[PDB]
Amino acid sequence: RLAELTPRDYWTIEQRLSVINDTIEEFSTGVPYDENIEIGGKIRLAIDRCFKYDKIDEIIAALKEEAAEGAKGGVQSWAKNTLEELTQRSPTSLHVTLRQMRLGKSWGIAHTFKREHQMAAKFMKSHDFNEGVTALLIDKGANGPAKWKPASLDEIPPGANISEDYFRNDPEVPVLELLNDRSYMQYPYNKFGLPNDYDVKEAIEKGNFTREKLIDHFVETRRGKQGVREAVSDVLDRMAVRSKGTEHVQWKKE
Amino acid sequence: RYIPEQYLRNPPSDASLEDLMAAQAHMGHNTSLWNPANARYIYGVRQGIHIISLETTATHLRRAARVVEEVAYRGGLILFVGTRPGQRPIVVRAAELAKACHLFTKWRPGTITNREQLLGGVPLTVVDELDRPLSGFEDHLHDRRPLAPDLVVCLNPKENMTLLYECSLAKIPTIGIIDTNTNPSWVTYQIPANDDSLRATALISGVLGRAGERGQKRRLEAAQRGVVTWKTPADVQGYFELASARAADARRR
Amino acid sequence: GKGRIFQAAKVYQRASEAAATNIVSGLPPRNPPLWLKAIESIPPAEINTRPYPIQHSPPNPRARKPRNLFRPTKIVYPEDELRRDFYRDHPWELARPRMIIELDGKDARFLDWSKGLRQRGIPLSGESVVQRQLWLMENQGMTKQEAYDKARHEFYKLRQLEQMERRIAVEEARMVGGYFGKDLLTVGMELENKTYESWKKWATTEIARQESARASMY
Amino acid sequence: GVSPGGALLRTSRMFSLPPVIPPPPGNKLQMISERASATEAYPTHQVLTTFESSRSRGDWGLKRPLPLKSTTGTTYPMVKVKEMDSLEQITDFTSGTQHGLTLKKFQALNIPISTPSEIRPVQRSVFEADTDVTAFSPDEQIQEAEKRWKFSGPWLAGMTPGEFKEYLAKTVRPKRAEFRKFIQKKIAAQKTEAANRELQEKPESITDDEVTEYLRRLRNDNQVLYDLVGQFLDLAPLKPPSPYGGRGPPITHPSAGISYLRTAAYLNNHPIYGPQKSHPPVQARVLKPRRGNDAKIGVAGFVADGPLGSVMDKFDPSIEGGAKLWVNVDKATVDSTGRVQLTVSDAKATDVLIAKELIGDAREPIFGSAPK
Amino acid sequence: PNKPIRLPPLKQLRVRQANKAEENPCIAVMSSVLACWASAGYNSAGCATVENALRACMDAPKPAPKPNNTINYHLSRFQERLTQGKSK
Amino acid sequence: QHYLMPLRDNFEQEGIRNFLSPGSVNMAYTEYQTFILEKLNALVVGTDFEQKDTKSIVLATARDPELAHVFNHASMAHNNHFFFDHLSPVPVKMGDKLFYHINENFGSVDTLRDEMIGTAVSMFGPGFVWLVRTQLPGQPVALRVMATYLAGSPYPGAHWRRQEMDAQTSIGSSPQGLSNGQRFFERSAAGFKGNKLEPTAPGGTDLIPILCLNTWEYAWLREYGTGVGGMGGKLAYAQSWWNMIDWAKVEEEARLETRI
RNA sequence: AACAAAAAGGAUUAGAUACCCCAGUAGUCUUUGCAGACAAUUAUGAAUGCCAUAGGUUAGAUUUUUAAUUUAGUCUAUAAA
Ligand SMILES: [K+]
Ligand SMILES: [K+]
Ligand SMILES: [Mg+2]
Ligand SMILES: [Mg+2]
Ligand SMILES: [Mg+2]
Ligand SMILES: [Mg+2]
Ligand SMILES: [Mg+2]
Ligand SMILES: [Mg+2]
Ligand SMILES: [Mg+2]
Repeated sequence: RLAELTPRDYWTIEQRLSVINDTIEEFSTGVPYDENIEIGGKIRLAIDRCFKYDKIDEIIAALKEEAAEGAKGGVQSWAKNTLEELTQRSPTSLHVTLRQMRLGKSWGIAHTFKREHQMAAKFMKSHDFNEGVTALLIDKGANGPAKWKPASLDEIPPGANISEDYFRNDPEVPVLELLNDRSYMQYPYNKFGLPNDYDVKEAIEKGNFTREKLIDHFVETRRGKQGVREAVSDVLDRMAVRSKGTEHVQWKKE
Repeated sequence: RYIPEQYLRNPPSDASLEDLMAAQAHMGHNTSLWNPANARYIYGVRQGIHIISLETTATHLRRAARVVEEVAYRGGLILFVGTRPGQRPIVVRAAELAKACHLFTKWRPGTITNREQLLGGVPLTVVDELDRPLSGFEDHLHDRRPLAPDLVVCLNPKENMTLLYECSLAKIPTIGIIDTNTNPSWVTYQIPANDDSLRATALISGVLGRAGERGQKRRLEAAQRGVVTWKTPADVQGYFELASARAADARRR
Repeated sequence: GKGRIFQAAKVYQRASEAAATNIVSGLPPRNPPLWLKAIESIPPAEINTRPYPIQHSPPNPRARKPRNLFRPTKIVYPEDELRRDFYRDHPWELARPRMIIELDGKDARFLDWSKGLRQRGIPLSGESVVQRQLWLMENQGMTKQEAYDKARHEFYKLRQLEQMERRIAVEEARMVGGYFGKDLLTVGMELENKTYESWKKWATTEIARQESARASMY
Repeated sequence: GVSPGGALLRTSRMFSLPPVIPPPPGNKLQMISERASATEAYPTHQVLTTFESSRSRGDWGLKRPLPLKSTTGTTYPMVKVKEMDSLEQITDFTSGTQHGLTLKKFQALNIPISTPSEIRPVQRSVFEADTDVTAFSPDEQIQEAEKRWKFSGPWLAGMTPGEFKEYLAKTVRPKRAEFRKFIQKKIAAQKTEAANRELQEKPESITDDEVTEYLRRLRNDNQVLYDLVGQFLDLAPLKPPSPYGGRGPPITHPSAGISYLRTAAYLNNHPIYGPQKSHPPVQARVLKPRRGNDAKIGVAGFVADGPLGSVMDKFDPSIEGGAKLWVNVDKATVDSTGRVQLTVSDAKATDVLIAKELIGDAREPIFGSAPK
Repeated sequence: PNKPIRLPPLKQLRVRQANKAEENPCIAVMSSVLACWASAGYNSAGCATVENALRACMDAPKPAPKPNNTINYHLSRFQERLTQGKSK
Repeated sequence: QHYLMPLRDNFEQEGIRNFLSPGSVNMAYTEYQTFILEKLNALVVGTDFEQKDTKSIVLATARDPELAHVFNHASMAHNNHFFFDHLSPVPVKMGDKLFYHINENFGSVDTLRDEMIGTAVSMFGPGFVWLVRTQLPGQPVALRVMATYLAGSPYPGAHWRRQEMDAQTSIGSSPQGLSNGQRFFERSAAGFKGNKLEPTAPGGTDLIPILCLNTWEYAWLREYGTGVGGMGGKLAYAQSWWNMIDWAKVEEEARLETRI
C-alpha cells in the first residue's frame, strides 16, 4: 500500500505524514483484550514520585520507602524488584545517565549528538565500560559478575560529583561534523502516537469536558485509534480530580 | 452479546475481525464458481468454498469508510445502493445517518447517462454552508440539469452492473462488496466480503453510514466557524456569472 | 469480447485532467467536482495481480513441473483428523443440534481445555472432546488413543447425568401435582396417523384404477 | 506464525462442522435406488438450530439466509446442509427432524445399551473401564484384545473377494520385513524366561536363524500362529478358541452415541400407585404383517421385529390410522452394521391402563372407582 | 453408467407442452362401438349397451380446463445456474 | 451467560441486622445463586435460552417435559432473588391503602401473618409461600395466599408447574382423597389434551406475585439452627422475616385500583 | 448366395435419359501385380517453448481408496486476448 501512495509535489511535509498515518491505521488488528497497561496507575504514579530528583541517592532512598511493607502506593513488589536491578549496574553510569536526563530536556537535537560524541569518547577511557563489556558479552557471563571501579554507590561520598567530568569536551577529540545543519528543540511531528499527558492536559485547558465526554473527544479526533480509550482513561486516573463533580474535570497538580 | 437488529439501532464505528467473522463476512462462493482475478483476497479453501481473508476485509473496509467520510465532508452527494429482498431497511438507515440517497429497487438503466429524461421532473433545491435553502435560485432550478451521485456505495455489484458501468463511464467513484465470484474491476474501492449475507451487509453499511455521519458533523462544525469546506460547483458557478451580466444591464440601463 | 471496458480505477486521473483546463481556451477552469479533493490522497488498491497464495500444507517437493501454483490451498488442521474419528464412532451425536451462528465471535477467549470438557460459551459436544483430546495429546505428551480414551470417558459421564435429570425431573414433578403436555412420542404417533390415512386413500384409488384398467385387457 | 485472522477461523463455529461420515454400510451387492432415497440408519450430517429471533430472518450462520417458506413454522428448528454453496449459488439444505427427533424419542424410552449375548440374561453396560478401551500396548497379551471394540484391521469374513485381494497386496504383502522383527522380540523374551527363572533358584533380539526355524515349529499348530498374526495386523478374533464374531466388530462405538445410560436397574416411583414393577409401555405401529416370515413394528421411529407371539396376522384397512399396539422395550443394542436393534417384548395389561390414566383417555379409572 | 450431462448454453430452457394434452374420451368409446359392429354385426342386440354409451358422451358436458402448470417460469429462473449459461 | 447480580441494599457485605447475618446471606444467595446459575448456564449454553431471562425461560420451559430440569434451576433462581428484593434494612410501616385492602380480604394484618407462617410449617418441605393478587374481568381486586412446592411458578402462564399440592399425603381413600385425586387427573388430562380448565386473561395479569417467602432449608438452617426446643428454628425464621417486609415496595407492585 | 453400374423390360410424364418397379452382367469377395487421383478434412503441415478457469469423459497412478489430488488423451462452455 505504501508504494501505491503517490503524493503531489506541492503537498507539505505535514500532508504526506497525514496520509501515511491514516494508511497505517487501516491494517490495525486491535490491541490484545487481556493485556493491561504495564506502566500505568500505581506503578506509573510511583515512577513520578521516585524519579523526579537530581541525585541517585535520593531516588534509591525513595524506592526503599515504597519497598518497605505497608507503603500506601501498593507497589512494594515492583519497588523491591527495581532496587535489585539498580544495585547491579555500574554506579558511574547511573550518575552520568541521570545527569543528562535533566540537561537533555533543554538541548537541541543537533547539539545533543555533538555532546554525546564527546561524552561517549570519555567512556572509552573509563574503566567501567571496558570491564562490563568484557565481563558480560565477551566472556558470555563467565567469571561471575563484573567489577565496577566503584563497588557501590555507597563508596561514592555525597559531596563528590563525578558527572561533571564527562560533560567537558576535550580539544583532542574534534567536534562531530553532522551531514546537515537542520535542528530543533522539540520533535516537529511526534503527535502520531497515543495521546500522552501533554495532550490530555491541553484539551482540558481549552474545554469544559467531563469524565466521559473527554474520552469521546480524543476517540473522535483520532477516529478510532486502537488504545485511545484505554490510554486516555489511564491519564484521567492519575492526574485528574473530580473538582466540580461530573460537570468539569481538573488536574490534581493545581 | 448479540441482537439480530443491532446493526440498525446502533451500528458500530469500526468493524473488528470478530464482527466480520461473526457476520459471515468471510464465506466466499463455491470453489468452482470463482473468479481467478480476485484470488488476492482468498485465504484458503474449506467446506468447498473460498474463505475470504478477514484482515483483507477489515483493511479495505476502513479504507472505504475513510472515502465516504471525506466525500461527505466536502459536501458530496452519496448514494447507497442495495438491491435485494431484505436490503431495504439497511440502505435506508445508512442514508439517514450520512444524509444521502437510497436505492432499493432495480436501477433504471440510463439514470446517469440519460438523466435529462429520467430525472426531469424530480425537484431540486439550493442550499448553503449550513444546509438551508437559498431564495433566489428559482430561475436556475428549471434550466439546471439533474444531479448525479458524487459517490455510489453498492452492496451487490454482481447483480447490477449497469449502474457501476455508468459510474465509470461518467467518471464517478464507486464502492462495492466484491464477493469471490464478482469482478473486482467494476468498482473503484473494493470491499472483499460476503454479499449474500444480510448480516454482513448490515455491518458494512452501518460502518459506512457512521463514516458519512461523522463527515457531515465535521462539515457543519466548520461551517458554523465561517470555514466552508467546498466551493460552489461549476454548474451553479456559471449562473452567478450570468446573474452579474443581467444585473450589469440594470446598472447601466 | 462480451465484457465492457471498465475504467473505475482511473476516475480520478480522467476527472483530474478534465478539470485541469477550461474548454474555452483563455478562461480560468471552473471549480472541479466536490469529490475530486475527497479521494485525492486515497488511491485505489491494485487489483488483478495473481500472487503466490498461502500454502496451508507443504507443497509436493517431488514435482518438477508443478501446476496450479496460483490456486488457493485447502485449510487442514490437526483437529480434522480427530473430528472424523470421533463422529464416526458416535454417528448419533450429529442428531444433537449444534448452532454455528456466532453471536460476537469472542467465544475462543474463555476456552481453557486444561480444566476439563465443560467450558464457558460452548455446549458439551464432540468438538469439546476433540479439543480436550488435542490438549492432552500435546501438553501431557499422550498418544492419540490414550488421550482419546480419557477425554472420551469424561464425555460419557457428563451425558449420563443429563439423561438422568430428565427422567427424575418429570417423575419428581408429578409427586407434588405437576402435569405436562404431550410427550414427543405421542405427538410423533399422531402425525403418522394423518399421513397413514392419506396413504390409504391413494392406495384405494390406484387399486380401483387397476381393476378398471384390467377390464380392458379382456 | 499464524495470522490473527487465521487464528479466529480455526476456532470458529463453522469450521467445527464435522466431515460427512460415510453412510451406514449395506450389502455391497444389492439394488439400491438412486433417484429416490429413504432415511438412513444413522445421521450423516450435523443438525443445526438457531434463535427464535434469528430464525424469523432466515439467518442460520450459513453463507446466505435460508428461505422462510420451509424453514419457519415448525416447532423444532432443525436443518441439514449438504453443500454450503452448490453450483446453483444456493445452500443445498434439507430438514433434519427425521434424525434429530428420533434421537429425542429414543432418549425418552430410558433404556441403556448393552453388549449382545449369545442364546440367563446378563445386560452388561457398554461404558466400563474393562471393555470400553481403544488404547493398548504391544506388550499386552492376546486375551485382553478380545475386550477391545475398535480394531485397526478389517474383518476377513465381511470383506468381499475383491477387497480381500486388494488388502493382501497392499497391506499384508509389504509387511514381511516388519513381521520378522516382531517375531524377534517374542523369541528374545523367550530366552529371558528360562534365564530369569533359573536365576531365582533380555538379549538384543537379533537372530535371523531362529526366526526362520521358529515359524517351522508352528506349522503343525496353526491356532497359536493366527493368535500371533492377529496382534501384528490388529484383526478381530473370529474363532471361539468370540464376542461379536458372528457379524464382526462394530464399525462404531457399541452405543453409537445415541444413549449414555449404563443400567436400567431403577423403579420409577408412581405418584399415586407407587413403585411400579416394570417400565412404562410404549405404543408402536405394525408394518409388514406376518401374512416375509416376520412382522415389523415401528417403536419410536426405529423398526424392530415383533414380539414372539388379530393384529399381526392380517392387514385391516378398516382400522383408521393403522394397527397400534402397546409394547415394552426390553433390550436395545447396536449391531455391526450400525443399526439399533431393539428386543421389543409384549407389554402387560395393567401397565398400559396405568400409563393411559395420566393421558386422561383411560376408560375406567383404577383410582377409587375400581372396587376390586 | 455416466451421469446426466450439463446442458449447453441454450436460448431458453422450457418444455413445449407445459400442460398435458387431454384426449377426447369417447373417441375410445367409438372404437368399441366399431369393434362390436365388426364382430357381432351392425343390426345386432349386444351392441345396444355399447351404442347407448356413445350417445351418453355427446350429451354429457365436456370438463373444464385445468390450471396452467407454471414450470417454464421456474426453469427460466435456474437456467443460467443449471446449464452452462444463456446464449444470444 | 447468566451471571449473578448484586443484592438490593448491600445485604451481601452487611446483611440484614436482625434477620440474617452477613455470613448466612452469603451462603444463602451468593454461594447458592451462583451454583444454580452455573448449572443453568450449562443447560442453556447452546439453546435459544442462552440469552433469555429467567422468567421467560420459566414460562417458556414449563409444559414441555423434556426440559423439566431446566425449569427448576431457572425458576429457583428467580424465586430466590424475588424473595430478597422485598426485604428492607429497617422495618417499613404498612401503607394505608394496602393496610385497608388486606383487612378486606384477610380480616386483619395478624390473620394473614399467622396464615403464611402457619402454611410454611404445615408444608414440612422446601417451598415458597407467595402473596398473590387475584383479578377477574368484573370481580374486584382480591388478594390470597399460595404455597408452591420446591420450584413452583405462581404466574398463570406456568400453571403446569404450580406444584401447589403434595400428591403423597393429599391423595388417599378418604372423601378428601378421592376429591383431590379427581382434580389431579383432571388437570393432567386437560393439560395433556390441551384443554383449558380455568379461563385466564391474556398476558397473565390475573395473578401478580407481590411478596414471597423462601422456606428452603439452606436459607434458615444456619442462623436459626435445627429448631430443637422451639428456640429459633424454621418457625422463628418466618416470624423474624415478617418484620423486614418492605411494605412500601409491596404496595407498589400491588397496583391497587383507587377505591378509597 | 446377396447386392448391383451397364444392357433390357414395366410404369409415371406434354416428353422421361431419369427418380419408382419386375429382373439383371461387370464389380464388390479370395490370391499375385499394375495403378496413385479423393470434401485422402479438423476445409486448420509437423514440432518446440509458453498463457487464467469451470463441467464432463477415456487408460492409469497415489491417498484417510467413502472421495479427493495427479499424469497422458479427448470434448463442450468461458476469462485475458
Ligand atoms: K426405361
Ligand atoms: K480433462
Ligand atoms: Mg454473492
Ligand atoms: Mg436387385
Ligand atoms: Mg504401388
Ligand atoms: Mg477417405
Ligand atoms: Mg511433411
Ligand atoms: Mg476419441
Ligand atoms: Mg470451444
